Amino acid sequence: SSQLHVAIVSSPGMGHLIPVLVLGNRLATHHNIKITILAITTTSSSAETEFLKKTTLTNEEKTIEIIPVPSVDISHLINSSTKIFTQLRLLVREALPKIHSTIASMTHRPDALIVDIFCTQILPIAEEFNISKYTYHPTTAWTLALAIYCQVFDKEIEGEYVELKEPLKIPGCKALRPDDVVDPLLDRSDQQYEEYVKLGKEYTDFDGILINTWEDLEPETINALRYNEKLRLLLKVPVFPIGPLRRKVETTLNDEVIQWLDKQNNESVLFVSFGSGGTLSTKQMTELAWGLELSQQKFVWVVRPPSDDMSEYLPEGFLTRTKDMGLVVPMWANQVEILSHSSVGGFLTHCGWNSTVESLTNGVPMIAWPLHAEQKMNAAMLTEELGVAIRPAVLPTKKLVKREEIQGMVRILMQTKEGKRIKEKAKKLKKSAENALSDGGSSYNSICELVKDIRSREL
Ligand SMILES: COc1cc2ccc(=O)oc2cc1O
Repeated sequence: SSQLHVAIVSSPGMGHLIPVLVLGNRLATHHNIKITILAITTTSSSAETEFLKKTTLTNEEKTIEIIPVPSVDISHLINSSTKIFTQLRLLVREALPKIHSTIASMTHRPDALIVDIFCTQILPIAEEFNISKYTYHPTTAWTLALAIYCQVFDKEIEGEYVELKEPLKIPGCKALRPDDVVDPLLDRSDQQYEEYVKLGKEYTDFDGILINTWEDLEPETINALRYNEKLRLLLKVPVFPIGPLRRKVETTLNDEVIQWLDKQNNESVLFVSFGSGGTLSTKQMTELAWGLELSQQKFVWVVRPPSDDMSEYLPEGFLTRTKDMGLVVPMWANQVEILSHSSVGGFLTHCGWNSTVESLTNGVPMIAWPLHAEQKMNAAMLTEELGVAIRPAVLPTKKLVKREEIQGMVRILMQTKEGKRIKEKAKKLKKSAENALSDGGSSYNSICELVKDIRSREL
């Protein structure tokens, strides 16, 4: 059968574009699919727009093309209380005219549209043009089951979710501690709550849902999404675990971090990074600085100014005391390259799924320090279910983590026999992930099943 054309729509931000590009890459190379990426961007001045200028919009063999789609300016449509979830929904809504015309001009219409979590409002455009439409859930199956079931919790639960004193029971799935609810569930009176319940229903309107997870990681929740009688009252279409999708390493030979790592022993270094979406209070940054020093472990720490020469933000004499023990890297690092280095033995992260996937596919265990979005659910999975992470006694967003506990966690993970058990479990998940993505593996098979659904709908 002849070539399929699939357009994938990314919402604004590198955090959304990159996984879309990774999916596009996998579909064009291993699945004979011609890919168009519709990369919705902000009006101006984005890390994303800079990326798109430095990179080429098309590849050698004309199998992938990136079409930047700039949104309009939304600053007049928001205020200081407007949450990120709401802002993303609004940026895509405002780009719908330009998404519509972009698709209209495509003489060879796409055989299918795959849209981001934050692009489900494109659904009526797919309808209008008679294009098969699928959505891509860029994080765990557990969080997908929450979004879809939330419309039930909304009618069955009277007050704030955060005030419940019993787990929320997702049929057939892990029960959810009220402390761990995703961000939009923290305040039902906020606009983003209703937007989130709406999203959970919009999933149901698609022809299928791709998930950035794999069968062996979440067998219970995937099986529930497929067959559980209560969830299937709500979800009528298949799910496709096609992950874990992760960006490729792009080397920089003269990278001083990599040079410093090259001189360390195997699996001896704690990488500490809260990414771009992460900041700590002044008080928390001080405790983290002291915990790292007190641990006497090797570390690489990506530092950013705190929020209530990086020397101003560290304890007096920090860089002198920790010379030879630790590297303080300012603002940014090649994270995927660092996590693949043989000297890295642990990762203190916020548990964003992209970061988690980059860690697990390198077999690196974690200290789970969730901050926002769906990270508390990710952290709960990594520590309670998967056994590849340790964590503070109390959520960092509830209580200050003190230097003593941080010292103790770094030690447990990097020195004790317990930490070695956690590292071995992470090495097993690395293999599970590799198997899933291999030819004939579960995520490979799920892509073939997706392609069959697309073809079937054109008969
Ligand atoms: C803080 O706003 C966010 C909330 C959620 C919730 C579930 C999810 O799967 O992703 C999210 C991404 C976000 O930026």
